[PDB]
Amino acid sequence: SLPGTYRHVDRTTGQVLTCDKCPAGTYVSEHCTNMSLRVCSSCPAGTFTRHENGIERCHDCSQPCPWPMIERLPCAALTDRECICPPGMYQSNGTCAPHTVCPVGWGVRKKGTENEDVRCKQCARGTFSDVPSSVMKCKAHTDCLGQNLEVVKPGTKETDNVCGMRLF
Amino acid sequence: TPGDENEHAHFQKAKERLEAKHRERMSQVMREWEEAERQAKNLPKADKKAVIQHFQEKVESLEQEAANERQQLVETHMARVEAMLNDRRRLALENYITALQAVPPRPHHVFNMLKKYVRAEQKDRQHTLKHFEHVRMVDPKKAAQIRSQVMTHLRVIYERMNQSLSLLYNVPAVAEEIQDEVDELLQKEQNYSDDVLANMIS
Ligand SMILES: *[C@@H]1O[C@H](CO)[C@@H](O)[C@H](O)[C@H]1NC(C)=O
Ligand SMILES: *[C@@H]1O[C@H](CO)[C@@H](O)[C@H](O)[C@H]1NC(C)=O
Ligand SMILES: [Mg+2]
Repeated sequence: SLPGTYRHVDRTTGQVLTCDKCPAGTYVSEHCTNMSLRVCSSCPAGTFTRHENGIERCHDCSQPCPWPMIERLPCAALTDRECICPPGMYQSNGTCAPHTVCPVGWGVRKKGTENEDVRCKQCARGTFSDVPSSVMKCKAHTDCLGQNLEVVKPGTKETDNVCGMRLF
Repeated sequence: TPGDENEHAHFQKAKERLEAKHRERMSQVMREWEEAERQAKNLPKADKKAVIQHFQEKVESLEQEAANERQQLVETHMARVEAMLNDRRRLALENYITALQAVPPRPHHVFNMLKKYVRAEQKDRQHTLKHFEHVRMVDPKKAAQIRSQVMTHLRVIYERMNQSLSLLYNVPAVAEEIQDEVDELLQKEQNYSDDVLANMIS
């Protein structure tokens, strides 16, 4: 039972044996017997074992990455291949979906990842987004006074302050 | 709340780092174990057995290092969330008190601020409980050890709340104005606190 062991019933003698586990990257090619320790063999190409184990066959690797996913992790003796969505997309259902574009009047509020869509928010008062973008955040209105000009047209969610000079 | 989602995101990112680190260490040990059994394959049975014992000791050691490091991450996250909540509690309290020193007092307002300050104190308490619960799960002996400390903190939350109420009892017109909305707030609060002590003893 103890966690480095597994239980195995000798297929001829019927005896209940306590065998030692094999390392990850390996599987049991020969169970222990009355006289002998279990024998381990390396996972063949296209299979893997992630953990210490007492199993008779390595796990088949996942299918190769379906377009447009890319492989960050190859199939190897200790690892399943790992497929992820290319930049600017995220895992949706079983495929890749483009990141949500935050339109004019909106800016990124939570950045987009390979597992999670972009989250957008309405630019707050005093800021604006004049571009649809899945990465740009909201930008503060140009300070017109700060460069010795007047606000000739107040900014909105969608538009910057318009600076200018006026005569009277 | 953006602070909520953000703190959980930093905690999440820390966990992922930590697991990547553990996975690499484990992987290196498993490769070495396999190569060692390969080297020892023509030795006596007892010597092969010693190879296995050796590497199951390395593995056990790594696994406990990793468990330890995970608890450290949890502790760091809990502390941070506590700081966030302490802040919000202090803000609600100040707003309620300026609502209570406002002249003329508007009991609409006062009871609303009172509302949110009670909610803050509650969420503080909830966090305290959740921390203790986690400790109890992963480590009942430590939890048994720090219980006393938690109870005394809970008693602090009570006292602070009570004083906060007393302030309302200072300005009687407002108090009588909103007394039964206050009484129902304290109703469900009493229920919450009770729920918490229940979740505490087991
Ligand atoms: C087989 O197993 C028995 C116990 O079931 C043990 O005493 C014996 O030494 C083993 N080897 C033999 C019989 O060659
Ligand atoms: C709580 O504080 C108020 C103001 O001091 C007081 O009326 C009341 O006796 C106190 N109760 C307890 C249990 O501290
Ligand atoms: Mg935009």
